[PDB]
Amino acid sequence: SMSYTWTGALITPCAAEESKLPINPLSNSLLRHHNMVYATTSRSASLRQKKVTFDRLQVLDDHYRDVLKEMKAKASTVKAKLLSIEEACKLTPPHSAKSKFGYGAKDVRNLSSRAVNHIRSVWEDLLEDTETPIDTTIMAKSEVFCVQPRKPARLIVFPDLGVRVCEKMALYDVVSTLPQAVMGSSYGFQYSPKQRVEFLVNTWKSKKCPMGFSYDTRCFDSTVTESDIRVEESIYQCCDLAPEARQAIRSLTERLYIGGPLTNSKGQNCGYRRCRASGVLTTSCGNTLTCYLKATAACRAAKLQDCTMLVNGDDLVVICESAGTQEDAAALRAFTEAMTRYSAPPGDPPQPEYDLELITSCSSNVSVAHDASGKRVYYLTRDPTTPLARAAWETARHTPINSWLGNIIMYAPTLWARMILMTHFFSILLAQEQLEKALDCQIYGACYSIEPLDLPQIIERLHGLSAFTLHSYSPGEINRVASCLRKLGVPPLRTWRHRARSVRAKLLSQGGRAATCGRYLFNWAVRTKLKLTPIPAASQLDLSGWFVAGYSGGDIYHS
Ligand SMILES: CC(C)N(c1ccc(Oc2ccccc2C(F)(F)F)cc1C(=O)O)C(=O)[C@H]1CC[C@H](C)CC1
Ligand SMILES: [Mg+2]
Repeated sequence: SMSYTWTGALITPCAAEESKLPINPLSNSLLRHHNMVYATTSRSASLRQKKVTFDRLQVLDDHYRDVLKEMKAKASTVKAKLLSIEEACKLTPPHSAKSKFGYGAKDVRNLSSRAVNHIRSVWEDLLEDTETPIDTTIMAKSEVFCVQPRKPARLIVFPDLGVRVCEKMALYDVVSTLPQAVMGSSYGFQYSPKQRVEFLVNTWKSKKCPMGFSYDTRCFDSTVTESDIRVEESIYQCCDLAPEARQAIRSLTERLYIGGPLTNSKGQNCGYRRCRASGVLTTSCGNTLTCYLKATAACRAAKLQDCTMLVNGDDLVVICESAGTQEDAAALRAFTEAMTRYSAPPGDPPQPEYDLELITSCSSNVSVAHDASGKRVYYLTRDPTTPLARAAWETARHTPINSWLGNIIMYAPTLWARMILMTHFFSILLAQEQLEKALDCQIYGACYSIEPLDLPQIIERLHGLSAFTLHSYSPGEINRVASCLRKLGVPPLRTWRHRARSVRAKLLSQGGRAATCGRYLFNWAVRTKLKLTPIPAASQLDLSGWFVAGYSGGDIYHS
């Protein structure tokens, strides 16, 4: 069937939309080519609509059905718990879209009478009505990028705040534990960046002669069929569930997940969806399971040897035993025709790779550098273009989520995150006296509140002390960063080194946690190195909850 059907009504914004980077005194210090940075808006919604609108073709075979059964057998060991209204409300982010039923996110978190009672009524309705298509709002997503040698806006589809809390009640526990139980070491969200690197590096070095590839599915959400969503539910149903959880899942599947009506910001009937909605709680889990199912069966059809895959939502990376240049190419091509028949056609054409560093998955790649003792250490990195573009936008405007804070956490070991992101933001925070002020960021889609001052501990626990001593990066990594800096008009190392030394001196004079930031975060900027020993508060953090599952679009907040 058609992924989408349009009534002709337009995808409208619910307020003025900013497209250009403001000429701000602070952003310009970070990036000078401001005309190269832009924010996607509803003005390009039509372009995206055309790309994501098409009739899906799907042909299922014995491999598909075989993998499906293997997955179900594992789901059969799970027991989900069903969250209480209160627990569910607590998972709602403070900046979550307000309900249209007389209350907002703050009211939800405060367990206000009007939020709870309405939420209760939406839940009773899921138990009683198993058919009526639940209403969804479709909006053009606002995302920042750097122009290329422009991306149309992404389309987000999400139901009312009331339905969102209900999703959590019924499926939060399911989407947090089932993926790992069914996919094992292949589920990527259970890994922190260092651990994802470990898994990739080990899988790679474990092969006699490794061959790997990333697989980009052209517009994955739209390739998701009604069959995929019901199959997905068949997996969730293998869990021991509370009677009401079971019914809620059944109802949500038929009324929300398989598809439903689309309404714009003006309340006008916009169209109908028969594919994956990006803004629901099961998106990440549903995409991971579906992508894992199709790719696993495709590998079997393609005769790829000793396949090892890692999956994160629609993102897929596979590593296997090479059978020779020619054979590998053919087998990969076969894998693709197999994924195509499963309604998962390729966007970027897949290509075999024999150099781990060149393999890009989850927009990142493994690279290597050396610690103070000259020891080789592998870490995760990525092209810094988008991160810096977004850092500049966030420097000019206030935003609910601060991608720069998340990028510093996830990419702490990198040359670019350390030299620029850390130097730039600590300079601003210290100048505005806001080092104590906790800010929100996202990790695997979930929103977290983090105090800039705890970064030292955090970084040590997640990456190890070597994160503060890496040097001698790969020429490939160095060429990519330098290339990025010239393009965006970012000041050279010498300038950052000077700003970093000043930032550090001030941080040290404040003592306490600030001084701790100055010592560890910016030791690279001084010649007279300091001895970096384990930080006491480090081995006392509870970061385990950070890497359990993906939640992008799931409207999740972790206190
Ligand atoms: C070796 C020395 C002195 N060095 C580097 C300085 C620049 C660099 O990258 C470049 C080299 C030449 C031109 C442009 C660049 C780039 F634009 F990429 F930075 C790479 C390295 C490194 O450790 O490999 C360092 O000590 C860095 C260690 C990490 C901090 C945070 C910045 C300084
Ligand atoms: Mg894709």
